[PDB]
Order: sequence, then C-alpha cells, then structure tokens
Amino acid sequence: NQKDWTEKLQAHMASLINLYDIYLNDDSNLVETWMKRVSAAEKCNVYSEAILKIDPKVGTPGSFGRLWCSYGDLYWRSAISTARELWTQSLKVPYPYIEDLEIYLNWADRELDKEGVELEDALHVPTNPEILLEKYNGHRKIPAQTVLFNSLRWSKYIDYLEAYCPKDANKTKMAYNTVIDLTPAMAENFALFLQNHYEVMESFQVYEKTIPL
Amino acid sequence: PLVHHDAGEFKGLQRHHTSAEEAQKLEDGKINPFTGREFTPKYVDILKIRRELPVHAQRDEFLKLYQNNQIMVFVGETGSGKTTQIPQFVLFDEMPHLENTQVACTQPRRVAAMSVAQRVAEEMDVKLGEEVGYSNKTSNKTILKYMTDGMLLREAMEDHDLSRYSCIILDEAHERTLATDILMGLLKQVVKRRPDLKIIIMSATLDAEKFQRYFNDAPLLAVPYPVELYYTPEFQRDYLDSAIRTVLQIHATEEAGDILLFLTGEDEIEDAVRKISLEGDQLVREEGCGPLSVYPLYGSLPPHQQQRIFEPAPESHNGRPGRKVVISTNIAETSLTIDGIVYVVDPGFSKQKVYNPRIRVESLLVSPISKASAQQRAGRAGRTRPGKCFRLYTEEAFQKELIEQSYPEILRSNLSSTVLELKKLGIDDLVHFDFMDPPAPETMMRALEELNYLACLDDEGNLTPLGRLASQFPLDPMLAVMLIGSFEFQCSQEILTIVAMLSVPNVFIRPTKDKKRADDAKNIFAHPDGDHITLLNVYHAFKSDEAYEYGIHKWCRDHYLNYRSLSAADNIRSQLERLMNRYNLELNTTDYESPKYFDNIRKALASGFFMQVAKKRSGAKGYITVKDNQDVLIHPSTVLGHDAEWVIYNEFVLTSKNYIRTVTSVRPEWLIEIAPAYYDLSNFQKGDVKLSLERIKEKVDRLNELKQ
RNA sequence: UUUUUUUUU
Repeated sequence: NQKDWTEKLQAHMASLINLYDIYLNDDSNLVETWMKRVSAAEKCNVYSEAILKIDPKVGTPGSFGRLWCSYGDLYWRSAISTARELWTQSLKVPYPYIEDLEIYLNWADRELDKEGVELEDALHVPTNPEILLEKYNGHRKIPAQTVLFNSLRWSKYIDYLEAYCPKDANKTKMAYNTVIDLTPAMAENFALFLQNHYEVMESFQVYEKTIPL
Repeated sequence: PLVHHDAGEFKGLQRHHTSAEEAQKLEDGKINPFTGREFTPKYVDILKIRRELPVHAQRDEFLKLYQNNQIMVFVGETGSGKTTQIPQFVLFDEMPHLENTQVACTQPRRVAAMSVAQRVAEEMDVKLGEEVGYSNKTSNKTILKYMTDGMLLREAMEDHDLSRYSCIILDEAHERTLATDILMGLLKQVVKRRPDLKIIIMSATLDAEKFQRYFNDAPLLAVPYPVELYYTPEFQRDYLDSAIRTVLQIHATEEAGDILLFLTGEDEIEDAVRKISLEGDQLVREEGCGPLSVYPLYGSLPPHQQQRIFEPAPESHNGRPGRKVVISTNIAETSLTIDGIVYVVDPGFSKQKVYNPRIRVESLLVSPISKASAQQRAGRAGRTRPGKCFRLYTEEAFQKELIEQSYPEILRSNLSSTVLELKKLGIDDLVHFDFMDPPAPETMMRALEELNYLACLDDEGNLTPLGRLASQFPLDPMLAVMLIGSFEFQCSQEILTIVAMLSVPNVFIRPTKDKKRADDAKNIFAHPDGDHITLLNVYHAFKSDEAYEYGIHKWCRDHYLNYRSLSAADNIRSQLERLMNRYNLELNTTDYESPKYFDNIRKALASGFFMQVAKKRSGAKGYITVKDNQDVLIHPSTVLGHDAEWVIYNEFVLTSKNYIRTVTSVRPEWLIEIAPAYYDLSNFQKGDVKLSLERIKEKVDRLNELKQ
C-alpha cells in the first residue's frame, strides 16, 4: 500500500504506468477514471459533463465545474462543434438557471465568451439570438446580430447573413441589397418577398439586377 | 395423490378401444366428461372452430394407430392443431383419471407451454391451473400437463421410470435439444421395462426416417397457398448488397405485401436497417415510391421490440403501396406466422456453431444454411396469401451446395454438461453407450478431462458429491461448481447474483449514435479489476430501494440498462436460490467494510472458472489462454482499463478477432491454491510465456514456505 | 472497433 502510495505520488509528479500501478493496487476506480481526466476529446469532456449533469444534490457545483471544465477544454480548442456545443451547453446552464430563476445576464456573459471564441460561432450567435427572441426582446437581439454583421462591414460572413436575413425579415430591403454588394435561390426568394408585399414593378427590377450577373 | 372425478359416463367400453364417434358424442354433451362443470357458450364456439381443423378429420385413424402401437411418430402441417388436439384425443382413448396417472406434452419453450396451456384450458372449459396446466400451475387435479423438456427431465431424474405418466408426448422433436435426446434415449429403455407406457413424437417437419429406425421401425402418421421460388442465375458476390438491392427492388416494383429478410448477426442487421431506411427514404422522395417501415428482429431484443414486427403496413397519402420490411436472424426461420409477409428474401447464410476438438472450444462462424432450413424460410410465406420467395443463390447450389439437414446440436455443442447429465442417469461407459449419432471421441475425452479437473468425476470415473449436486442445477458445470463452492468463501449470495447475471443476455444498452452517455452510465457502476463485480453492482443497484423510489423501469431507462434482462436475472436468481435452499446450501456473505470482500468473490469465481484464465504477453501486446494456448484479446465492452496481467474470463467469442468477453483480475496464487490439480507444472507444454512466469510464481511460493 | 440459443409461478 505504501509502494502504491509512492506510485500515486509519482502520478502526481507526472502515462499508463500510473494506471498499471493502480491495477497493482487492485471508489478508487472512479478515482482512476478521474485520474484519466487528470491527464472528439473535448466532445468527451462534454459527454462526461452530460452524465455529470444527469448526476447534478449540488447541481450548481457540477455546473460550475462544467464551467471550469470549459476553461480547461478551451485550451484544447485551437472552432465549430466544440464551441457550438460549448455555447449550447453554457446557455443551457443559463436555461436551467432560467428555470431556477437564477439567468439572462449570465447567459449574455457566456455569449460574450462566445464572442471571445476564436460560422458555427454564428450558429452560436443565432442561438443567443434564438433564446433572446424566445425571451419575453425580438428586435434587441436582431440589433446584436446586426451589430456582428455590420462588424463584418467579410464574404464568409455572408452565409451568416443568409442565416440572419432569413429571419431578420420578421426596411429589410437595403439589408438584403447588402448581399448584392457581396445565389439565385436567394434572389428569387427576395423577389418573392416584394411580391408578397406586391411591389410588383420593383420586383421585376430585381430580375434585371440578377441577370446582369 | 392425484384428485379426480370418479367417472361413470365413461364406462361401457373395453380399454384402448375408443372410437371417434363416441368421443364426439361426449364432446357435444352439455356436461364435461372429466369434470362436473356445465359447458359455457365459449366452449361451444371454440368447439365449432376447432372441429373444422385438418387434424380432426383424421382423428379416427390416429386413434386406430395409437391403440395398436406403443411408440408412434406424427407429422402434420404448421398450425393444424397438433399440440392442442392430439393430447385431448389421447385423453379420450386413455383412462388417466381412472388409473390415477397424468399425461405430459413437451414443448421446447416456456412461453409455448404456458400459452398452449392457456388455450387448451379454454378449449376444455377448465380454469387454468386446475385440470389442465403448465409447469408451475400444476395442482393435484391436473390431468393434462404441458411442460418443458427440462422439467420432464428433472422428474425423470427424481423418478427413473416416470411412473406418474402413462403417455408422454414430445412436440417439436426436430430441434433435437439436449433434454429431448436424453429423454428419448431413456424412454427407449423405459419402454422395455414397462409396456404400459405410450410415447408420441410430434413435429411439423422432420427427418422421420431416423426416428422410425431408432425406435425399432415405429409407425409414421402423416396428415395432409402456393409459394413461388426464384433462384438467381448466377452467384452473388456480396450477399449483403444483393439483399439490400433486392429488397429495395421488391419495394419499388413488386405487388402489395410485406417483405421478410433473413441475415446473419445483429450488427449486420442494424447496418442493413439504417441503409435500407436511408435509400428507402430517398426512393420515396425522388422516385415517388410508397412509404417503407423497416423493423429489426433478433434474440437480444426485449419481447416488445420483437413484437414490433407485427405492426400494420404504413399508410399511404400518395396512393403508392406502403410496406414493411422485417430484417431478422434465423429466429423467425422456424414455426412462425406473420400475417403481412408475402415476400421472403434469403441470402442463404446463417451463423452456426463450430467446435475444435484440438482446442476443445466452441465459437460462432458464418456458414451456408441447410436444405431443410431453406424450405423453412421459404415456408414462412404463402399462409395468409400466396407468397413469393427470392433465394439469392442458384438452383444448382440448392441441389448440391446446400447441406441436406442442419447438423445436430449435440454433435456440435460442448457437453461438458452432457457428460455430467449422462453420468447422473447412471451410465458408466459413455464410450460404449448407444447414441443414435455418436459424438467425437476427442470432444468426449476432453469433456471428461474438464469434469475431472472440476472434481465432478473422480479418477475411477464415477460421480462425486460435487457432480451429483451440480447436476441438479440448470447451469453450466463451471458456473455450477463456482456457485457450490461459493459459501465456503463466505459470499454465496453475491456469487449467486453474479451467476444469475451471467445466465442472462447483455444487460447494458449501447445506442449506435449515443455511445458516450451510455459508456458514462456504465462507468457509474464500473468497478476496477472486475466485470463480474460491476455486474454485482448493477444488480445490487437495481434491487435497491432508491431505484424503486425513482421508477425502476424509468431508472433502467435512465442508466442505460435493459429491464427485460434485469428482471429475467431476478427470476433466475430466485430459482437458483430456491434450489440452493432445497439442496441445503448456506446463503453467506461478508461486509463491504471488509477488504477481503472482492477477494472472496474473485476466489469463488476462480473455484469454477480456473480452466478459463488468460495471461498478458510479458512485454508485448495481447493475451494468451492457459487452456489450449490460444492468442486472444480483451473484449471492448470490458470495464478493466488498466493492464492486469492475470485474468479470469467467462465467454470466448470469435468475430473480427479472437476476443475474450467478461473478465476479472486474479492472483495466480489463488489459482494454484484452488486448483492444484490443473495448475501443476507437469501438465503444460514446454517453456512458453505462461509457464515461464508461472514457474516464477512457484519459486515465490516455495521461498515463502522455505522462510517459515 | 465484432451477444448466434437457452437456462421453473
């Protein structure tokens, strides 16, 4: 047991050899998987965070631990689905916080961390905007996504614009033309908008502007 | 003693001379011939229904054979009313209540016996568990007794001549199960001792020649929609792609009706399911094909998920024929009627058991099916409506390439148990013993060797108290010996639980698309150095008050666990506990606070599974088995994340590689202590990786003894 | 990365 303790202290001083020492010693096992934690990977950090969330009476402790886990896993991320799940989960923590009445401000903070992250991130902005509109402040969030796209005033950001202009409709005309400065389906769609508003002749003009291209 | 009606309306006939007319005259009566009850309208309707069954039209003839022959064979179409009507015919000819005897009908399944007991109980207008019953609902008034072959085998083990029965019926003898064959072999001698016994052999399909020739030229009674057969002109290079493409083809072109596809394993089946689902959806979307519903079907599924195949075909909004595709193993190959199935797709492959006498081990291998099996698979259709069967092989292959009829299980399976049971029957010279089909002497000798090391058979060849005790249990001899020796390590309850958990299919649920959360949920119950210990934790958590306060089934559906497997395990554990209490085995356990807890459990495990031990290659990759010296690896579903160089395993499985399933770390010292007979250095081959450090452990032991 | 079958209210 003492030599195993030396194997443990050596593990603290530290790969698999410590685990072999653990087998030589063979709650300590869960402690050992925890040691593996002490050493897709970030996704595993998320899945374990999910099972821990299932295990979450100090749920707040497991959640804050998930936050510090975000602080550690962020180093591993040097991003899309990692950052995306990271945002969806953080906002989910502020969502369970919202259920706890514990949340939108901290959600704005984690979303600010998403701003600190460095198109899936645009999905994150789309998410903060999504709950933000689900929150009962529709225009206020649109002003923010607009703050981002205006911040882009690049070409890659335009796919996010199609991600944004698609719901920015619910005036929008110039917002749409900004795309023309920088996709036929998009064109026919927009002309269909004006047709729905029955601008008619203006709509025909759009087809003039498409075909010159 | 059996309670019965004294009768009197039965008198007027010489024994064994009952005609059909008299029986029918008793049937149409307002009063029951065997009980004092009056007949219900339900009985009238059911009688009207069953009187039109094909087996009834031959009743007279059946009687005329059964009266003049001691042993007879019976073959009829599927669902003609064999299992239900034949024993009643027997009841009408015999005098079971007058001569104070029972009549036994044997089913190879529990559910079979139970269900048919229900149906027949409703047919004879008796309450289930009274005069007609299954075993157990059998009381002292029970005349018609449905039972598994194992139960009849037990009653045969307690009473050699089976004096309680005057007529014994074995249905579905085409499966040739262990208990069935043993029972036939016994009955062949019982008929020599007592001529008052009659034996009936029933099956829907059979190679009746073997049965007739075995029972000394026994008589055979054979009682009488088109299914079209399609063969491929050429050979199909990849049977899987051929299967998928052909199923999609039947979906796109052929007439209305459901499709039944046979495949190999659950992995292959899942792959085929998701592929056929995807391309099927694409077919509906782009080529305007009808809606398609694919359902998987294999043994490891819960009974509900198995029942899911009988769901109606998908509704159609577009007008295109919506249909259902049932992807199954050979579980639906024999005796099963699905209403919607019209088409049957057969690649001609299955997974069968292969045994190597040199290694003395059994594994599973993909093999070509048999002619009989093909006729069965093709016979699944053409019941509700005319069927069409697409076989993915040439007719020339059917005539030549395909085996005549599936090799018997006894000639394949490890006996290791068969020998023990034969010895319990009282057979001394098994080599000289009269089988219908004698097994391989190599396998026999190795089995006797295993039982010799397990101390079930002494050096002389007779049964030890350990063998005589372990024979009564429904377990594999190793599991048995382990369970018996358990209470000496003061942990018999835990070992009992572990055995029960090993006797049930895989508990853990692992979704294809959600592996992480399932693996975490398993890691919660996971225990270092032991899969068995982990299983014990799982059952101990399932039987916990907390899990009952949550929602048990909900709790199982929250921790990624199979409720069916867990409840089945609880049941098995109850049975084994009852048996332990019957043969007087102490239920003993130790505190978790005691550090010798896990060690006791491990030791008790080694007591029965010392022959199945693996050692990791010193300074290399992979493991190697002590027995027969085979290179092996640890199964991916094993908890042990660290390299324990000495392990005890439960299952040997062949798939992508030679894998070892369900393990637990052990000390070689314990192994030497428990089974010195098998672990003497003299037994094993020259200097190999195992022996080299085993001898080091020996040097260690001898130094320990030297210092004292 | 790979559970064919079965194992008494």
